[PDB]
Amino acid sequence: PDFTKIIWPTVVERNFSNPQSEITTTLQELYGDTFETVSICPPQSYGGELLKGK
Amino acid sequence: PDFTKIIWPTVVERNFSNPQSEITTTLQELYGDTFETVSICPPQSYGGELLKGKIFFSSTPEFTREDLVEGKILASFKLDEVLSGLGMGAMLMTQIMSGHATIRVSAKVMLSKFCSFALKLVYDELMQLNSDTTDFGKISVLPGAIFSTQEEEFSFDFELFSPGVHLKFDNNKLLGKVHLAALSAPNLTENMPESFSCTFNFSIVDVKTTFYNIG
Amino acid sequence: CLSIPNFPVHITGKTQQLHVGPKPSIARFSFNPFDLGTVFNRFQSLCAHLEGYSGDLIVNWLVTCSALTNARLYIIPVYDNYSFEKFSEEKLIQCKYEFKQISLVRKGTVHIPFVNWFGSYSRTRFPKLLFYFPNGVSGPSGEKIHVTVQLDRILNFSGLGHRLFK
Amino acid sequence: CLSIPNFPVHITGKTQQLHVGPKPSIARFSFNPFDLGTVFNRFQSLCAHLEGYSGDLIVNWLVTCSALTNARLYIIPVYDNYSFEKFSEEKLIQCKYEFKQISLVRKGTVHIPFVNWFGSYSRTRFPKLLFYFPNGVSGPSGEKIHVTVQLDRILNFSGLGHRLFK
Repeated sequence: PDFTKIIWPTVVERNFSNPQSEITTTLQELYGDTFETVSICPPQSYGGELLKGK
Repeated sequence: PDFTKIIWPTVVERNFSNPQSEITTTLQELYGDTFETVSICPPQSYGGELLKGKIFFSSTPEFTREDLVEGKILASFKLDEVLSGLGMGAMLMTQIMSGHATIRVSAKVMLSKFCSFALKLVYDELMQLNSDTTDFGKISVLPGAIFSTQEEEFSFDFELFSPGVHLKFDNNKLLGKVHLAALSAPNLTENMPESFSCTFNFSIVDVKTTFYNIG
Repeated sequence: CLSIPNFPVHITGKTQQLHVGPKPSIARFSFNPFDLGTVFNRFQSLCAHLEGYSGDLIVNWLVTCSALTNARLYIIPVYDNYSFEKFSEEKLIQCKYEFKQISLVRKGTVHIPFVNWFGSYSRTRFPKLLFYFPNGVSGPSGEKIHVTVQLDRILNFSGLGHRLFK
Repeated sequence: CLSIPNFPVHITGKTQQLHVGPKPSIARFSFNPFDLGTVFNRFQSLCAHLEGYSGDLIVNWLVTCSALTNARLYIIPVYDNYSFEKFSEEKLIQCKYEFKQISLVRKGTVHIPFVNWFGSYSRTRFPKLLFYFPNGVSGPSGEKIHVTVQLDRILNFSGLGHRLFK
């Protein structure tokens, strides 16, 4: 290991690695983490996609 | 059933039988009974059990030519100091508050090929010899061995004795006293060095921790 | 255009209070890293010269309340910089939005896919995340719940432009 | 020496208060059946003439708090009659001590194996059980939690000596 170490320029710095999080004082079923994805859904019973062709 | 019922004398009386306990007003996952056993566990990353087989203390004292009379104590080591020094080997040992320890001690004097004298390495276990002792009546009988200081490096093991089952180390100024004693004048005395250098290496042969210090 | 697969920014938004009550409540969090404050965030230190960027946002959201506090929470994206004062719960249930009871789920991660009519985010174009409590918040006698979000990272980052350093 | 496989004693220690607060707290329970009070316990009625005994202790411990009270509890043995004012949590986690949250586990049984340097317990040599709350106790506005232990029995009992009946 010397100055001839090749450097790969990345934007991800190791000043914040894997942020673990653990439940301590209660039950999990009382404290849940949800991971969702907020996408756009047209409504079920109406929305311009029913007029397609009409 | 009459008075000839044989009686077995037991200490367990039936005035308190199986104490059942049942959860009533909440969920079990909110109210748990733990059954543990509080035993002593030495730490994971340190603790005297890592020094087992390895050196933990080393000194290099000196003694003059004029101190090489028969019987004179040349170097001394209180085991309560060797086990409570400032090195890393000692600080791992002062954390053990009570337990067992069998300790190896080795001595080594650096000499020319001209001079050669014999030395006894004694383990004064009750600390009955201050360092200003030129007796040789006490030296000749203490447990230890003689060795030549020019071609040789002498070592031996000794077990720390406890009156009880384990040995309390905390605040124990009665762990023993190792000495290096001179048996005779040097080989040649003219045009010779006026001082010598002896190396002492205390090692751990075996350590058991029956109680560990926690802050 | 420069492309960054993963771009951590660790920008935390202002924590927003909500008093307990029956009135319907909304907490708005705009996600505009081009917005400047006292200190320049990790986004601006490397990509403030850009005119506009593109990429999926990851947001850690957090609702701090008591253990005896009830509320229904609708996390709603708002793209193309529209302003909603009131929401139609009929419209939200028709779009299959699912509400979460903050007495059971009060921590989460929201993935925001890139949606903008113009083609990129900018100083003026940014997504919004609205935490909509339709029944208010029911808490113990003067509680305030706090809603706090942190823009964690930007996935599949792409950016263009070159502004003037003012 | 007399040997008793199971020796029930049902001696309950004094219940010790702890006020709620952030300061680190310790409740000490010495287990010295030779200690006399107003009445002679089952241990003294049969084995008070002894000079010293030996055997594993079984202790029922109990922490009475509210339902909205949080604390971490470290149950720590102390042998050879050492006095600890403060504990090093680094040292406890290095020795693989596990803490229990009293909002989830507030009742238990502790087996104390025989550990004494001298070779036996006595009037002056006895084990101690320390209930160490490192973060204090977080309770509802003036609560006091109570820690109470009972020496249930002595397993594998052995005793020697013959004192003078004073």
